[PDB]
Amino acid sequence: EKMQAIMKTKPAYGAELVEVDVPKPGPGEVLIKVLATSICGTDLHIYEWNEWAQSRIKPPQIMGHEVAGEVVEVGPGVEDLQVGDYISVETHIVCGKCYACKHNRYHVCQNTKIFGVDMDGVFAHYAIVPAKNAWKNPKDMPPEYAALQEPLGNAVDTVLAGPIAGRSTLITGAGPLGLLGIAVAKASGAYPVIVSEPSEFRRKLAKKVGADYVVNPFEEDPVKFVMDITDGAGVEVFLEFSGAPKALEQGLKAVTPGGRVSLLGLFPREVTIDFNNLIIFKALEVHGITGRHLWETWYTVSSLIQSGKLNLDPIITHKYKGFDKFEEAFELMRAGKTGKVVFFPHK
Amino acid sequence: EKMQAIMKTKPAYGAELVEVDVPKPGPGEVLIKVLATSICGTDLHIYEWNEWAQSRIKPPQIMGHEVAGEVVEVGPGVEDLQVGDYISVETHIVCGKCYACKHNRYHVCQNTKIFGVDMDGVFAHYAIVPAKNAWKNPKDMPPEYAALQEPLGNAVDTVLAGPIAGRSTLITGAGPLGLLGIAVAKASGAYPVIVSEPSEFRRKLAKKVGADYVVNPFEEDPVKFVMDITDGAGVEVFLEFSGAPKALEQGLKAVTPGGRVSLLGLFPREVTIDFNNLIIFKALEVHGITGRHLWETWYTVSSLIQSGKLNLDPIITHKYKGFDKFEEAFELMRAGKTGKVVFFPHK
Amino acid sequence: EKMQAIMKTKPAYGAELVEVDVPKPGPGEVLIKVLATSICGTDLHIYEWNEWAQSRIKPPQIMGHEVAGEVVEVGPGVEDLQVGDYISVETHIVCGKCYACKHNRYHVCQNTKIFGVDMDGVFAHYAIVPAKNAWKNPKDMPPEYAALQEPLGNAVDTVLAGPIAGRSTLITGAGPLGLLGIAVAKASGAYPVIVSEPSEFRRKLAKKVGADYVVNPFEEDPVKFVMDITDGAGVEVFLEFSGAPKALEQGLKAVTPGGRVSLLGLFPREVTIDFNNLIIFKALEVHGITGRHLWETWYTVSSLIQSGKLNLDPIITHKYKGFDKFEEAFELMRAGKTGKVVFFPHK
Amino acid sequence: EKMQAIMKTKPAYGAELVEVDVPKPGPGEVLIKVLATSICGTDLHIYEWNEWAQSRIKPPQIMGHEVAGEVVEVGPGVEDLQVGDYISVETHIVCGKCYACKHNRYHVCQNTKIFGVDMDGVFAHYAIVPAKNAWKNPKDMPPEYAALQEPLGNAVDTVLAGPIAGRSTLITGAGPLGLLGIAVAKASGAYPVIVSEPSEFRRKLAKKVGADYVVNPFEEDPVKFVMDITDGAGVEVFLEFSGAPKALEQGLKAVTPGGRVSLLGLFPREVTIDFNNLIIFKALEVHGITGRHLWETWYTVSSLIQSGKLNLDPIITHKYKGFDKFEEAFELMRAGKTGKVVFFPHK
Ligand SMILES: NC(=O)c1ccc[n+]([C@@H]2O[C@@H](COP(=O)([O-])OP(=O)(O)OC[C@@H]3O[C@@H](n4cnc5c(N)ncnc54)[C@H](O)[C@@H]3O)[C@@H](O)[C@H]2O)c1
Ligand SMILES: NC(=O)c1ccc[n+]([C@@H]2O[C@@H](COP(=O)([O-])OP(=O)(O)OC[C@@H]3O[C@@H](n4cnc5c(N)ncnc54)[C@H](O)[C@@H]3O)[C@@H](O)[C@H]2O)c1
Ligand SMILES: NC(=O)c1ccc[n+]([C@@H]2O[C@@H](COP(=O)([O-])OP(=O)(O)OC[C@@H]3O[C@@H](n4cnc5c(N)ncnc54)[C@H](O)[C@@H]3O)[C@@H](O)[C@H]2O)c1
Ligand SMILES: NC(=O)c1ccc[n+]([C@@H]2O[C@@H](COP(=O)([O-])OP(=O)(O)OC[C@@H]3O[C@@H](n4cnc5c(N)ncnc54)[C@H](O)[C@@H]3O)[C@@H](O)[C@H]2O)c1
Repeated sequence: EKMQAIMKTKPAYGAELVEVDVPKPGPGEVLIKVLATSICGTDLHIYEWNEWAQSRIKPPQIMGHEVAGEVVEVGPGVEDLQVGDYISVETHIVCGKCYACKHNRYHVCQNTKIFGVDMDGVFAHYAIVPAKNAWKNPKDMPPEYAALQEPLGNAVDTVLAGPIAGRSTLITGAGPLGLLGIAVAKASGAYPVIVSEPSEFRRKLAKKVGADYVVNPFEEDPVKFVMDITDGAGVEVFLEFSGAPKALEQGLKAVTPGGRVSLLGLFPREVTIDFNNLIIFKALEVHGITGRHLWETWYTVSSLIQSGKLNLDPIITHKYKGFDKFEEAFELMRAGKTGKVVFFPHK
Repeated sequence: EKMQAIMKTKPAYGAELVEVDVPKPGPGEVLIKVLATSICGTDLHIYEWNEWAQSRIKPPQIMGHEVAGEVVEVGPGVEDLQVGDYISVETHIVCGKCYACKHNRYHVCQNTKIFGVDMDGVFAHYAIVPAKNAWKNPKDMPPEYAALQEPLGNAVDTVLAGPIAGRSTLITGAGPLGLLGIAVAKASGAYPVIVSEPSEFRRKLAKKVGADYVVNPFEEDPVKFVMDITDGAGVEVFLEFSGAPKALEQGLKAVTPGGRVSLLGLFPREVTIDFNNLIIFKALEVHGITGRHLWETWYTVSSLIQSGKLNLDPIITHKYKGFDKFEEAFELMRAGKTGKVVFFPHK
Repeated sequence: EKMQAIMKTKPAYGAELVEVDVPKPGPGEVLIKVLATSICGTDLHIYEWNEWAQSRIKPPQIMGHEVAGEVVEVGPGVEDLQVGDYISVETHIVCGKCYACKHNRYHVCQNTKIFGVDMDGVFAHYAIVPAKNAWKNPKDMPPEYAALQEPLGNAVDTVLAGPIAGRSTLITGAGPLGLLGIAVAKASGAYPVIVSEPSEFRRKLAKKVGADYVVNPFEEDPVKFVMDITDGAGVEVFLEFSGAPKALEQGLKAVTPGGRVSLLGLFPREVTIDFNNLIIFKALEVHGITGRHLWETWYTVSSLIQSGKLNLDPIITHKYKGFDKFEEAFELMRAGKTGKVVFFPHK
Repeated sequence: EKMQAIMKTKPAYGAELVEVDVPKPGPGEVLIKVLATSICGTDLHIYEWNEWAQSRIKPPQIMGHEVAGEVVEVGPGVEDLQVGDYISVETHIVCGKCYACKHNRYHVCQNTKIFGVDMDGVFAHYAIVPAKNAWKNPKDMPPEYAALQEPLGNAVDTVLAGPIAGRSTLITGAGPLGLLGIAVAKASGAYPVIVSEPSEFRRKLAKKVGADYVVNPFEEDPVKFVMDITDGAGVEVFLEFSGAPKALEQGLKAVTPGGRVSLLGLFPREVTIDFNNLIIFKALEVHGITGRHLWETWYTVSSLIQSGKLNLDPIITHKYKGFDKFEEAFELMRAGKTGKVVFFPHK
């Protein structure tokens, strides 16, 4: 029982396509056959071998964590999963019975392990998946969609931290999460969705996903752009995808008084904010968004995917049959050339 | 100066197309040219001269309330409106002074009279409109969509009484309003939208509009149909459009525990319910839905219309030029043969 | 080691103070020295050997489940509890592996065993507690307050299904749950709290607790009473503790439009309701209330106990040392002469 | 007809007690006898003639806004008010047909004038008041309380911008708004209320009002102090009253993940915040609080007052008959030596 695996072998940059033994699932574990698997930020940082990577991941370890996989074997004393179950994985392995956790706050909740970071991930033909992190998918759901579901739940928690149907919306940043964010907003009835993005490639993508207006902040004033569209009102809803200090300010200026803000992008530094003018006098409701509601956000994700109202096709810019072009995948990724990237391990 | 009006002349079934003077705008009023005007269930009641109408309306009066109009003249001291403004009207005239209106509850709060019930409506070439009740439309909005924007506030407040993106939803009743409800729900991300409708014409329109599943409750059980779709979980949102006492019971049985019910349809008699099992051990949140949120609800409808996502044309089944066929139009309604029916008075 | 239990020995009405072998904490279980233990309506139904009781309980079974107790021994696989932890039990053994639970609805979830119904209970010097069901108390919290926290959770979920601070409140029914319901209301700033209650013993107790107005719905119309105190506005919040079909109607009439209703009290029969006038046109929000939110509801009850703002002393009308006057307790309860009744087993 | 007024005569520190004519109410206006009026921080900046006041106020003008007053005469066309009516005023003479007010966001409306900022206030024996701005008091509400109802509105909207019963609360700032903040929060069932204040006079007035723990953020770390009381959990509600840049930060570290912050204190300058650690990974909901909800917030303050639960007497520290000592009043206030200060102009 041998398989191919994308492996962090040493401390250096990069990874290796390695042949390894298929793992045996132990108690509370299932082995799945990987049908589709995608690369996020974090896999990219492990690839790059950045400063965070080095203090966290001790090679050799299998990479990846966004899957659509089929259960093939089940470990001792797993009820609830069986062979043939089609699943996706939640990697935030949570508390259970902490303060935040007893209060059902599983997204802002502490501790135990990350899957794909602290143990082997899923860029392999087969992967061990702890049964308590498994999400069952509908059987007719394309594995390539199913595999977006974790980050798509970042975008659902962001888009829908409050109501959006019929709401003028500003999105800053059209990276992978921001593109999924726009997909979620439009399926939720947001109108106009206005996207502020510096990258011309990323705005092509924004416009494709279904954004109603895109503005280039480096090129034209994104606040003035929003006041042109909203005839002076500003946007009801501002969603922060980038982490760029300037785009916080700017969206904070373009939201309407009494409007609502979702903060997902992570900042490089402390930001300097005129609180009085931008939050207290505007009476904003500002939401900090991290992690995923267990399992409310997954129900929503599953079901907007199944509605066909998510325009996901543009976001998946690259699909790769097996793991042979792994290097090229990560490289086009590093170069800002990819929407989402999907490997199909069994072509 | 003269015009035609569809007019309740005597207390009996029917209406007369009559010739009448064009009213002059007093202070705080404006005069509008009626561009499109739509037929309501209250209008059908008045025409038919049922029990409620016989109590409420004193003949003679101009019928109608649902209006897309252009301002031709403006009373003394109207600052906010001018000649040329394309407006729709909120038929509920204000309170500011009542307990319910001081609380911002205009939907529930009562009466300084109603448009087309207590005063002259807008089945007429021109109509008077208090400035306070006027909502300005974007100039590219078809008047036939603008006209529906009142009963679309009703569908908005039913659909968005709570969150709906990604939520399985049961709609009972696909009359005009229920159809409006399916189209909002689909624009707001509901999935599946399951429709329960005994009329086959009405089921075909639900399907055209965008319902994911239609069921006839006279032909099979609408609850087991729900439970087959939601794997025995039930629907998370149940919207009551019919006012059939049996629909209420079946939807309440069909809602998931923790689920959400909005009630719009008005019942014919008091309804006998199993409180304990259908509402209390299910821990349901149940809202009665009446009127419109002045004006939050109108910003949402306006912008759902401009968004392109409301599938309204399959709902608009009958368009008339002028009023000469008004009898054919009410009688087609009565007979359950219409979606929404639009008069264009100036062709 | 020998203990006293209150035991349901046969079929028959009544119970038996027997002598028994202290049990053996097994896997996932702890054993606790019982400090305070209270009787609820289900203990009364097991004792009256009603119809529900015979189909549910196979004797002999130890009775009770409202407990304040100390861990004196810990079984295999326990980890989160240890000797000396002062705890209360949550009897609804839920399961984070259902649709309702995966959605964090532990109050309307499918249940395993109930503790005190399907297995032995707490009317006894020591008791097996499953350790997943245990809630730890601050150690200076009195055992007889702590005994009350399950039913104070019903009352919290009911009082606080919505905001209540500054809010006119109608409570119908001042049995124990409505007494606790009043205590919570007054600690949460509800004002005036009006209580409708036919028993004068119970209305006396409702004033002691802190109700601002009590009315006898038998001597006087409770609706016109509310319209009096609220100058015709109606109450803003109506909480249903009785389960009297007629109180449902009357509180539905006395609540203001836009008002909020919590349904707790269980009904003898289907109730016939005018939905149009009472629910739809008043635009009510109505909450079916059952069970308790794990573990939000416990946090608030604990904290509200610790505040000393719960006027709970008037509710606890009978305290008994050990189990010897046990028959008198049940009879006083059966005859409606108690608020809550608390045993101290080690006294 | 003559009276006295505390009047901003020239652009400099201070004010003159001057004799002026008694105003005549025109249409839409009411003339009141002023029974009690408190001093606001805004009036303090008009008095000092700080920077803000230099920009906005145009002397000569009567200062003051927080009023309890008795109608003595009604202008042409006032129907809801008559002589003898006991009223309080909302000094936000609101925006009109604007976006924020059309959504019902009156608290954050960007108009129209302000009472005793842009037109004569109420530090006089008589004052003209727009009828639409008038709130009716219960005849038995003492005037010193009715007069604190506007800044009690600030405190209510801040305390109760989400749920608070049973919620561990940190209040930073026990100045006049903060003291009302603590009194509202206790009447709401908040527990514990932990107060952070440098002034010792103020920490004692905090404790008198009903704070459960006070800390000096200059003697010991308030974060650490919050961590010991809440067993390391943090506070569940963080309410910012001071506008101290250091307090904003310490609050945000103090709040539990999933916690709620309400920001009301105005900052002296832009603030530098770790967004990633303090709002985003902690998944806070942050509400900027400004103005008052017209008129829910007034219903709420009225009824909490009338309820006896607001511990208002220790807050009112200085009570003055006529305006003769109006410089002692303002000077004690600057010095930080008052809770709230009331003038009784007709002593
Ligand atoms: N909140 C959390 O705990 C959490 C969880 C997951 C991801 N994230 C964050 O969201 C992620 C977004 O992921 P991604 O895949 O979209 O990263 P990304 O680099 O691919 O996208 C974010 C950026 O937005 C654009 N941008 C940069 N400056 C801008 C500006 N000044 N105005 C407008 N747009 C600007 C950039 O071109 C880039 O697209 C990262 O920001 C990460 O910081 C946060
Ligand atoms: N609640 C409010 O304040 C408010 C305001 C306006 C209108 N309404 C109500 O909602 C409105 C809907 O109006 P419309 O224009 O959609 O009405 P409609 O009368 O034309 O049709 C609704 C019905 O649904 C179907 N139906 C009948 N029995 C059914 C059953 N047992 N199960 C499922 N479906 C069934 C019928 O074919 C019919 O179409 C009316 O009921 C109006 O009374 C309520
Ligand atoms: N919702 C759930 O799943 C759930 C959970 C726990 C308890 N409960 C229910 O609520 C419980 C209350 O328990 P208790 O211990 O307070 O019950 P209880 O029988 O001891 O008291 C309720 C009764 O309310 C009063 N009442 C009767 N008719 C009335 C009327 N017409 N108007 C006003 N009051 C009237 C009676 O005097 C009596 O006080 C019971 O009603 C039980 O039915 C429901
Ligand atoms: N948000 C709105 O739109 C709005 C409207 C009006 C007033 N306000 C604000 O709330 C008010 C606060 O209440 P006030 O009227 O009592 O003013 P206040 O100055 O008396 O209280 C603020 C300060 O709190 C204390 N403080 C200072 N530094 C602190 C620190 N580092 N940590 C903890 N506490 C500290 C000081 O003793 C002083 O009381 C003012 O800040 C005003 O700016 C806001």
